[PDB]
Amino acid sequence: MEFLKRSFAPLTEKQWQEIDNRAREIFKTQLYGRKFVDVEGPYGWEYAAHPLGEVEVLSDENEVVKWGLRKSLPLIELRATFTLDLWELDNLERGKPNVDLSSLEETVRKVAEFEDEVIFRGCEKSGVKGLLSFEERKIECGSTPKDLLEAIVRALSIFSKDGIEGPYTLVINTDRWINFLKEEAGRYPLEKRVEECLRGGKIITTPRIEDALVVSERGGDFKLILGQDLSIGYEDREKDAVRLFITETFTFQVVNPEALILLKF
Amino acid sequence: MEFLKRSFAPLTEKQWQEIDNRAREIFKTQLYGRKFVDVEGPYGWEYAAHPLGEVEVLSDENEVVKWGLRKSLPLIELRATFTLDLWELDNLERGKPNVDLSSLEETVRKVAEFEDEVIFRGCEKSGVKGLLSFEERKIECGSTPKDLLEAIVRALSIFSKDGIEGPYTLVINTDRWINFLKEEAGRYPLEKRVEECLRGGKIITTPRIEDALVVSERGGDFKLILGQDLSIGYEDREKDAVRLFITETFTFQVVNPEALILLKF
Amino acid sequence: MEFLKRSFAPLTEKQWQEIDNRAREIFKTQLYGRKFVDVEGPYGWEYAAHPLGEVEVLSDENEVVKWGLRKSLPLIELRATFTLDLWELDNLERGKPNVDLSSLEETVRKVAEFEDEVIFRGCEKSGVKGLLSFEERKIECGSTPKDLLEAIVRALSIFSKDGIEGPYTLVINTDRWINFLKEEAGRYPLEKRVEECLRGGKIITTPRIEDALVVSERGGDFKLILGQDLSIGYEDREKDAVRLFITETFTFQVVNPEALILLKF
Ligand SMILES: Cc1cc2nc3c(=O)[nH]c(=O)nc-3n(C[C@H](O)[C@H](O)[C@H](O)CO)c2cc1C
Ligand SMILES: Cc1cc2nc3c(=O)[nH]c(=O)nc-3n(C[C@H](O)[C@H](O)[C@H](O)CO)c2cc1C
Ligand SMILES: Cc1cc2nc3c(=O)[nH]c(=O)nc-3n(C[C@H](O)[C@H](O)[C@H](O)CO)c2cc1C
Repeated sequence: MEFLKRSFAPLTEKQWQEIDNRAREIFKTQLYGRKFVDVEGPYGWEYAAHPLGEVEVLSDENEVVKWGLRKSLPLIELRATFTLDLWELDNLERGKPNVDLSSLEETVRKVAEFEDEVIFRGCEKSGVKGLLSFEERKIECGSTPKDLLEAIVRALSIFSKDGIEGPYTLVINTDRWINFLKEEAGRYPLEKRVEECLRGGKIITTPRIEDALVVSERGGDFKLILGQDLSIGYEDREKDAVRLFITETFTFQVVNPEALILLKF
Repeated sequence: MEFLKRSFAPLTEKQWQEIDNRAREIFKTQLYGRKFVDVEGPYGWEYAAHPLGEVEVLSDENEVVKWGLRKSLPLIELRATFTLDLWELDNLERGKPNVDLSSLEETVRKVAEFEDEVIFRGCEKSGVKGLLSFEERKIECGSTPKDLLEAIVRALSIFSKDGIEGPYTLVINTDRWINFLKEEAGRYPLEKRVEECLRGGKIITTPRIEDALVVSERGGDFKLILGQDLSIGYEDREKDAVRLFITETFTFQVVNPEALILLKF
Repeated sequence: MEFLKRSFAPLTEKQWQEIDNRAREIFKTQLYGRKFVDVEGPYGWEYAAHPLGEVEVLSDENEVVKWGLRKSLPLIELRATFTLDLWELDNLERGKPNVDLSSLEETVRKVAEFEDEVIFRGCEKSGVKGLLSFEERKIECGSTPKDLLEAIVRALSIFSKDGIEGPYTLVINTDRWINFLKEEAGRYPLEKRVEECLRGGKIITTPRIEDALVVSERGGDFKLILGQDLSIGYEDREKDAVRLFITETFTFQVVNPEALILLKF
């Protein structure tokens, strides 16, 4: 970790620990994609491309020696910067419990949006295809609370006709869930009725999408490949403040498209 | 504990024990604030002030030597007195099971109101700010039983956007709770429906406030600092009665304002 | 001592030692107050206030619960800065014995005046009262060498009438002492004659005051309270020079006013 020049910054260990503890808390709750996909362990700060497993033929027809080239996926690297104030940071040694750290939090939120955008909608220049692009896995639904229960029962049959098993999960918007909750009138609780038709599943509410989808959790269908995880480092100094940055390197892919169903309201 | 001149009073050990056992029972139920805040252990009868961690600059612009003063919070001390009757107290040795002790109980109640007043509404002359003064954490609500369930679901999203976690608690008035209970008609029980949306929380009913609020219980956001806990002592004697008093020393503060939400009906 | 960022400055250990050795010498001779008062050991960089031991009552007359606030003294913190030159400092490694360090010495003198000012004349905004403010302990004197000897004998009787004992000390100006020395003509030496009437005492000559005073040295009447002692640290760098500072935190008080007498010429 020597490429992050952390020992040339005028701070103490307590101040570094205070800065490190606050970002982990927000990253733990605002990264929504990492709750139902797989992660492949880090490879290092020198990894560059990931193989696909094919050949493209570039020679002509009547030649004696024939040749081609192999194919892969490139990785993405990012960086974002911010500033902090030294006299304000210096009261932690006199014994203040609460210190102002708002710019750090704002930058963390804007970084956390960037990865979910790629996981859900893909990147054109890199050659990545997202979860909402497979438009041969669609099912119509309605707005009454019983249409949802009918649609879940219909979807499990399509899952079983292909040989797919395992625990199942539902991912849905938030305003639609609130409307469903308000529609019912003092009946049996709706969350238990929903979890009975998934044979003991879960529910996840998010602001990233606009409709609902259903997935299976046996393992090995969506992969996120990491080279280096999220890290903080030091840049320079300007007369009363310091400048720091955040960085990461990754890519993503989908293997079996048969473990996914989309609902259209 | 020698500053309470308890060995110069004309009483026996049984009589002291009878007096001590009755006040603990009422203090255990009538102190409502101590159910969801933290307590920092006692420091002694000589503690005077608590540091804040800043400096205020009082010198001029072009001087060579510059100076200022440090800042802190002072503690509060209280005292309250009452009288008791000797011939009536003397039947405990002949073997009476029930003795009249009404003035003690009345004084205990009036002392217990005083601390909750400060915790919920602050003290101007000492420099304390209470829980109901942070008016940038407000949410509108309604009067039907489903508006409450909608508002809880809305509040948990605001909690998650800041990185705050942990078990959650609801604090509400008593007449409003009774009205909510009477509105429903033989449906599924309402207490279980409420505790399902808090993901397994609790409910606290009190007469000290007028509306509702929601808090988180991970630990370390509201602090009560004690020098000496509640104690009883002896003053003098007037020809058929004795005079006694109750005393304490404390202060209070709020650290993280992001773990609190107020509801407006 | 990590709050003084001393390991981020471009200097070597020999240069730090040369800088540290020169300030101690001047502080040892120019701090006049520390020769006859007591010192209470350091408490740390987080100490903020010192207790007095009283209560101020703020409630009304007919209330049932009465209350007040405790009282203390705040501490004073100071800081002063200066600059030094790198090429000039670099000849110490080639082997030069004498290096130019004049600004350091000038700043040290101006800092040393500041504390004696407070010890002898007090600070209004902080609530400190100095040694020259107790104007009920006065005695008239004259200008001949025998008036001084009469006044000392008169003062020891006032000391004995109150029960005060111990070795005694005289603190006097410098021009007046020179005039007294010039007045006499070849008699027995004057210093021995003065030290015989103090029963074996001492004499201290200073430029801080304008007349004389007499004190007793048994112990425990004037106190100087320290949080952090005098220290040197590093700030920044500007293209051929470096910037450093000096800091301290303290307060002062007088306990027994009966061990002090002032002489008026
Ligand atoms: C009493 C006092 C304390 C100060 N403490 C700090 C400090 O802890 N950290 C800081 O960066 N600046 C501090 N400063 C400001 C700093 O001294 C100033 O910006 C530069 O030294 C100006 O050359 C302080 C200033 C004063 C007057
Ligand atoms: C039979 C009798 C028993 C008494 N017992 C008590 C007693 O136990 N405690 C008490 O304070 N006064 C008691 N008194 C009242 C007490 O004697 C009276 O107030 C004073 O002694 C009058 O000088 C008693 C009086 C009588 C007549
Ligand atoms: C022969 C020579 C020796 C020097 N030695 C030093 C030195 O020991 N320390 C220093 O700060 N500058 C020194 N300087 C000046 C320094 O080289 C110059 O200010 C910067 O390098 C200009 O870019 C020296 C310059 C010369 C010509």
